[PDB]
Amino acid sequence: DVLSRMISEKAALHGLLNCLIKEFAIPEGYLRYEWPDEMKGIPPGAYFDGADWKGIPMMIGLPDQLQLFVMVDRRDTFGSQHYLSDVYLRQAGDWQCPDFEPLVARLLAACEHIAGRKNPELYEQILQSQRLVSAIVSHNGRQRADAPLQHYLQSEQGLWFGHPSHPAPKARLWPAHLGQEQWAPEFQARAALHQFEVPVDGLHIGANGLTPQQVLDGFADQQPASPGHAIICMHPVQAQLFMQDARVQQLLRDNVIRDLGQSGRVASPTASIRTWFIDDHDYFIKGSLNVRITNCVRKNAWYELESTVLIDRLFRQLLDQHADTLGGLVAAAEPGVVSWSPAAAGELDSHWFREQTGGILRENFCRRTGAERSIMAGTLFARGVDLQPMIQTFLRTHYGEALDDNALLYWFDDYQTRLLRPVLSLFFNHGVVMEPHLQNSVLVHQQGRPQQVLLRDFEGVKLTDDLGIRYIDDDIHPRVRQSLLYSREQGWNRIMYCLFINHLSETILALSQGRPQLAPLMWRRVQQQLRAIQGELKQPSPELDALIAGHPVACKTNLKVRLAASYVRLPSPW
Amino acid sequence: DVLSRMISEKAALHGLLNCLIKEFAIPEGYLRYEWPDEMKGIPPGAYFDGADWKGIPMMIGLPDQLQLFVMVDRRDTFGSQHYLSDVYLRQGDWQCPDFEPLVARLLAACEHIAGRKNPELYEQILQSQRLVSAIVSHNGRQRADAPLQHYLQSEQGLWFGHPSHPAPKARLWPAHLGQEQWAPEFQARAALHQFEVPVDGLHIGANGLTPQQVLDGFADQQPASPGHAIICMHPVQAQLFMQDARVQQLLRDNVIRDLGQSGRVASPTASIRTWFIDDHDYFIKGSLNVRITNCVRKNAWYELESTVLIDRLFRQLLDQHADTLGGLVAAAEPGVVSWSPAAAGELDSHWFREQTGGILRENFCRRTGAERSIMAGTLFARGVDLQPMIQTFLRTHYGEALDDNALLYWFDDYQTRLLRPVLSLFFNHGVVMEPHLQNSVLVHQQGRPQQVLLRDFEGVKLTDDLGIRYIDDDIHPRVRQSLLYSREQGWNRIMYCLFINHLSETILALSQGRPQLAPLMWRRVQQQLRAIQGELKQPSPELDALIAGHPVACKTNLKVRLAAQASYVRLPSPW
Repeated sequence: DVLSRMISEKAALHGLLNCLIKEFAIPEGYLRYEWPDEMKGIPPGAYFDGADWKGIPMMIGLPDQLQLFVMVDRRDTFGSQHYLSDVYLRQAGDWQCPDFEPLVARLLAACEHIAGRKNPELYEQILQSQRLVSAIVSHNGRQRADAPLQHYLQSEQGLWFGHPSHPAPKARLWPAHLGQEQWAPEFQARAALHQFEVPVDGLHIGANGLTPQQVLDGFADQQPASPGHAIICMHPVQAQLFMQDARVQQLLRDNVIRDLGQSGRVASPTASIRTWFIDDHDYFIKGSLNVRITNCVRKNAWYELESTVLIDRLFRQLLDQHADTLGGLVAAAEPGVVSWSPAAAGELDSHWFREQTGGILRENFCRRTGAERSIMAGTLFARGVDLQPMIQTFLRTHYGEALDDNALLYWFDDYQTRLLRPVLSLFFNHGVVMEPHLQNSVLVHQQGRPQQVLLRDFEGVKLTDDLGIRYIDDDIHPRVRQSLLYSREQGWNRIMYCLFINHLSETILALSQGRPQLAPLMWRRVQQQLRAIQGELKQPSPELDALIAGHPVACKTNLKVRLAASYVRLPSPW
Repeated sequence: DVLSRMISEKAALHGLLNCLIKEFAIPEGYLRYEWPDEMKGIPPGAYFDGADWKGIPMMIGLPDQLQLFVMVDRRDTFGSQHYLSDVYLRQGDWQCPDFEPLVARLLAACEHIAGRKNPELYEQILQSQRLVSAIVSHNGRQRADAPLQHYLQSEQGLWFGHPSHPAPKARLWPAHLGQEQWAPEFQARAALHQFEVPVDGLHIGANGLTPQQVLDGFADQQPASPGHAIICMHPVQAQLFMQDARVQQLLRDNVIRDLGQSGRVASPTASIRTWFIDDHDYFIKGSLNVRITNCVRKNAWYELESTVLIDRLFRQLLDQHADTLGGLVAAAEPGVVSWSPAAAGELDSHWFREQTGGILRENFCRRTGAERSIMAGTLFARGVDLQPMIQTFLRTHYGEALDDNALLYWFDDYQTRLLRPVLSLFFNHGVVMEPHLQNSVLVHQQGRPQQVLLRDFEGVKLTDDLGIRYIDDDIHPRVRQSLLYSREQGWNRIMYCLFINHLSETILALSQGRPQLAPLMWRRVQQQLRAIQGELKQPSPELDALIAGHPVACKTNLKVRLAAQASYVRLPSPW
């Protein structure tokens, strides 16, 4: 219990450190890889192991004269490195190692002095998130540390720390009465989904390769529905918020709709919380949840429910008709969408009801791939309850021995090509902007060897205004079209961050933990892969040229955006 | 250079901690294996690695209202363990102090227990640490297990010295003579100092050599004028010798001549006053009237005579009773020389013999092999990376990472080759060896233990109930007196040298990173003692006591220096 608290604080601190390094120190030039002139306050065991220095010193000198010291295993331009000591703070006095909360307080105040703007809400989110990770580790600390990597659902239920470059990755504002553990994947939550009986004249159903009834069937068994009615499902927390609304109370009172309780399919929430998994079912069920997670209430709007159908259609056409220009793309289909609103509702009431009741079927790819062969990428490259990258033991078990350098380099090569070739082919050949971050990527493997990196989530897919746009029919509603369109520039900036900083930085760090020498080798292979992709490309790709040539890389901010700034630039690995 | 200093400061402190734990904490019961209730002051990374604790908490409650905290890899009755954190002090919240103040505070607590201060020890601790820094600075770039690859390198590779001594590298001669020119750790070489002396004043012991051959062993005698010979000594010893008005007077009157550093160029070995020459048949061992790690490293006249007698005895026991000697391998010491003026009279002649005393030890490396012979203290010491050099040494030789059983098997071979000869000597013949790490040399064949060669006769004793038989009637009373030990006196010293000085460090170095091996190694020692007992040709009730778990005698290194009884404590048995 003390151990779990100490594990959770170390993880939280490393999360915040990552943010400070990427979003401020590196781009503003506050970082130096040097020893302080005076070390008074730092014990020798912090930076010295009896033989040599514990890696490399890192100095961060902030404009309010707070200095931070930590030992790191490498110099990395993207600010990806393992922290080899406790963090030491010195103000304009001696070095101290404060407790978790006093340190977070001091560090945040420094960032606020840079940004100009203070944020007291964020400080409590950071503390709450750490407290939640503590209970997570305490709950899960009995099992093998690499158990999240053995089963697909376990990988969705095994992202103990969340986004590893985020100030408060487990911040969640649940409705007042609930508590954090109840609907948390990290506590292996299961629940029967909530159901409503609703009249079919209020239904809006998008279907690709399915009939509207097959889509309904996918969300809920329709047997309880009376004639003229269908059954729809909802997150049980969402259902309770839904029913707090007087419009819903009225409909219930007039028997227009019917509350069927938690009588839906028993499902398990995935890492994204509002998407549910069922083992022997053909679909994931993604519903609306009006809960603020990582400081954001993400709703699926009506126009987002509309563009899902269009994007699913697009991907099916591209997979069928344009395979030679998709770089081996493998993506999960989203062939069904449902929402409900009263037939005679006005526009604004109709938009509200459809946002509340919105539901999306995603292809359950496990049925094809096997649960023991599919791992969500974020968990794959995450740390276990012992704070070690889980992938190291996962790989050793599969290969039959402790992987040497050569085997890790080979594995990285097979992984990265299967991520980069599909994503960059979609973007440059077709103007399709994927969101290939760790949560939206799934490794399919054979005895540990990468086979596919399956891509997920049409919700964030965009189409470029100079190319991807042509897949939108002139007949589509303007708000849906606006919802889809990015500029080429917007697309590439997002791709830059997602592919290299969000995704492959974490992959390389996780693989190279005790072997920092491997990082530049792995990045050098990325550079060469990008060259090979560029020759493979059909349409022109000057952005790819610039990347290859060493142009600085766009980095999305997670802390700096909260003190506002949404992007910074990080120097290239080559 | 900052690196080298921090290495030396870590090694020094650990040595100091070894003394505190062995001499005060364990015997007096001030040591507990448990966590402090309040740990404000100790940073998480000192005791928590990210997953679980860094070994086991060690707390020491010092009667002066002080508390020590350190993480350790094992509980050990003999106070042998690897320290896995920095040391924290509480007096107030926990503190990690810099080397100098930290040493001051540990020493004051020990001075409190003893009730006596020793500020000269304190300065000596610092001086030792500062030399160790220069040493690691000088040698810190080589391969860490280099010292175990060759005999001379092994003598020159004891960077940190005695591991359970507060100031192991403090060599206290006049500073203007230098340190590094005499330091084995700097691969020092030097011509021995020589004097021309009249033959009428020589005192020469010789077994199986002529007196002339003995003289030749020390120095080329062709430069000697008629009626004279050449004797050699440590250049430092020569400078100290010539301070004395008696030596000044002989020089003045031309009774003797200062020949300067004109002698054989040789290399000091780890003991400082014994010199090595690869292509010569003998080590040269001189008197050094200087205090190095507790003792003054000179030999009195009766000890010069003792050496001769012991060497002669070993020749006789090998000639007749070899199969009662447990497979003994011993470096012969067949030549001893000293000088004093023929007309001096006893007090002056004893003084002169002490100063000019020299001993020839057979250069065994020549029968055993340079790449095959390793001084034991170095074998089980730490390299410049503060890791036990033996680990990579064994891995290199065994062509693979040694599994537990392989480590146990190696230990079993080593341990038997050390115990069998020493115990057979003690119990069959009343002969008390001094088998500590520096008097012990492993001869190995591709890492496999073949023999543990034993050396140094100056400390060898004979028991008053058995060893006495080998003392002839014609032998001077003072020589007889110096050799004689009670049976109990002899067993107590052997206990320390074998189990606490030697095998405890053998096991600790071997079981680094695998503390669960230590009790298994100690069990093997108990079994080997039972086996050796069966082979013994005389009663051995002391071995029954030991095997049954009797507390073990322990020579002190810090306590004896704070004391004006205090030379030994007792530690519990590891079985």
